[PDB]
Amino acid sequence: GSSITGISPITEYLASLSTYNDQSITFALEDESYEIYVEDLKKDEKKDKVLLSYYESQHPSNESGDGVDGKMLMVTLSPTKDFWLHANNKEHSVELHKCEKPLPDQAFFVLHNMHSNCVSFECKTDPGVFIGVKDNHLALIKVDSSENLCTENILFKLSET
Repeated sequence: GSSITGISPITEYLASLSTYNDQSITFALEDESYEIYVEDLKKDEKKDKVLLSYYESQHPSNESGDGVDGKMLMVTLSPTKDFWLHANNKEHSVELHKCEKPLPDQAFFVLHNMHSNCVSFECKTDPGVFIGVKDNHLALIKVDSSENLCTENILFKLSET
């Protein structure tokens, strides 16, 4: 009856999101405001790191799914404590929100490989949508798996410091 809840975390580590344009995503947290903007890098300066975690989805056999030996690995990004990255379809943008322990489908983002070390975050509840820097902040970039392969804005980089 359910295949979303009841899972377990694979691995957790710190990693800052960096655009393919050699830029890092700055998460400014005010008294109660949430401002996000991408800043350009120059030297090896330890910027804001986001707590990323991996999650594996288990599909039922002999019923529905028909896997091909390669379950999609989801990922959760948390630059703060209880506030996680949630994809708001309202304005097609990602905002930090504090929800209960049972994280919704809008929390787990299916990670996908793009380049040698580049990665992209895909929406599990809304396939076809990938996280990415829109104008100058994080937003939901609607990109296809072929009709739009040339998209540097949807290219993320992880730094293991």
